Amino acid sequence: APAGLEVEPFPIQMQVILVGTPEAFEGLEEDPAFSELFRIRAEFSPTLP
Amino acid sequence: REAQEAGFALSTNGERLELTGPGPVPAELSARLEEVTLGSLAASAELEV
Amino acid sequence: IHLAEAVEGLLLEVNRLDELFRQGSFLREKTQLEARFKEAREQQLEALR
Amino acid sequence: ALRRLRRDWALHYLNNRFEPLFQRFPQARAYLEALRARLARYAETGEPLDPAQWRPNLLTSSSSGTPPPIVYEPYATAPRLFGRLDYLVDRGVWSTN
Amino acid sequence: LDPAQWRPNLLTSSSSGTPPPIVYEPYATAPRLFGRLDYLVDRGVWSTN
Repeated sequence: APAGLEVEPFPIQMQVILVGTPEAFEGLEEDPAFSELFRIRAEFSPTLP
Repeated sequence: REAQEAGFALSTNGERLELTGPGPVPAELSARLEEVTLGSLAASAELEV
Repeated sequence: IHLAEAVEGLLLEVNRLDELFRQGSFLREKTQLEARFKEAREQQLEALR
Repeated sequence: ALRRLRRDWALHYLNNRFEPLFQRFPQARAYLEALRARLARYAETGEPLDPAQWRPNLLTSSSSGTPPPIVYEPYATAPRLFGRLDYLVDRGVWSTN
Repeated sequence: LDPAQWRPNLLTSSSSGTPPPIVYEPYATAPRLFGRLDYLVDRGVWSTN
């Protein structure tokens, strides 16, 4: 940066939906901040009736 | 015409112009002179664009 | 988007500002101001002489 | 004194053009005035102006909520996640806007 | 006399004590906690004040 830019952080008004395998979420569910941020577990059943 | 109205001669040296006559020209005459100079500059710019 | 074209218009109003500086009244005021200042200048010069 | 006179004339002229902007956009009242503060500077000191540093950057496409703005990043990287801020090199001169 | 090198650098958030100065850092880092001293780059020249 020559002098940089004082860009105050962009507000986050969205809904963030994270999609992935259960194993990938076995290394991203330890954080208490995780269960505070995301608390809606939409588990896809690997089988259907 | 405004210059000879007061008995002053308008000397056209080029883009810049000068008034020759008895004593200093009135502030209104100098304002008109500068207005004409700036208008000529802006008119050249308008012509080229 | 409306902000975008409004900002573009304001940006191009620099020429409007220049034309405002080309107006007769503003130029008369500027010439009269430099008139008092130069007047003080030759007042000091006359005092010295 | 000439600088002050030019500043005064600039402020006198900019109010009538900025007030309709304030009426239609009271939320931009800061930036507009700030933008006017840039134009007021332009007249007073006689400084130049950069239109790339004083132009509203747009990020999100305007939507009515149907369909909802949906973006999925298969390759999540900070330049693509939160965006990025890019810089310009002009023969070694570092610039940004 | 450089104005930037001889100007006070106000840090304290002035308060009456009720409520007292309350500062909370969810994210703790040395620049955030202890402050920082920045520098300017002028075509490759490092400057400090």
